[PDB]
Amino acid sequence: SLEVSVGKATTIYAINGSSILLPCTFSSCYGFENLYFKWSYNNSETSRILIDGIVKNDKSDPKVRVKDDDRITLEGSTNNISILLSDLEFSDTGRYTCFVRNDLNNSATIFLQVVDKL
Amino acid sequence: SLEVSVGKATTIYAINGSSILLPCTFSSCYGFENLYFKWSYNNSETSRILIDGIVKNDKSDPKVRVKDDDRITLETNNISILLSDLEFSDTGRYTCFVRNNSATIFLQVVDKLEKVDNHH
Repeated sequence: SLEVSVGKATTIYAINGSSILLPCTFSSCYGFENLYFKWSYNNSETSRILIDGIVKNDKSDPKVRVKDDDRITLEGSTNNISILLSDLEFSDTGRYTCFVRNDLNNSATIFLQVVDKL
Repeated sequence: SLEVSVGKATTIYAINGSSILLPCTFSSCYGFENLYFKWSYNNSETSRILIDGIVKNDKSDPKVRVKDDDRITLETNNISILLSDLEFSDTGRYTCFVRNNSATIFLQVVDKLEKVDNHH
């Protein structure tokens, strides 16, 4: 089997007020334990946590524990931890980091540029 | 043995006259040899295979076989090509396939103002 992909980092442009999906799927040929992940947000000034979560196993799916932005929604059918950020605002521009945990310490980065409707 | 990806498709906005890196990476959990890869360019006016070659294995750098113009070169085994001195004509769909799926990059060449309206 093979897993060809674009990489861990991509840039994405989205219209203010719309919804945007920040993608992250992960793969292990190992098979695994409980598997921890989290979405953080960064800019020049500060950084906040968006959601954290767990996949009980490859046979189950990614489920969320912590949620600090009600606009975040995690849904996807490679297990996929992509999230859908709704009700976009201009201050949502920044870097969205998705970190994963069975050592393991792999992260995916999404640079999100919010633009106006013209 | 944990790999993360932001998908098999992305869009890339690139600056005219600048240089862009078109990313493709592949993972496997078996050792592989003679893994053949190709890059194809698809445009409204034309379709063409950019470059191809093989990664002999995880040991070595990839060996390019079919070469494209002067202006595509090659860089967790990494197949990403670098496109230098972009021109608007380079806009199109760049697809990287690894023969035994593929990653698709939709490259839009643009230009940027120095600033926004009236800076300090």
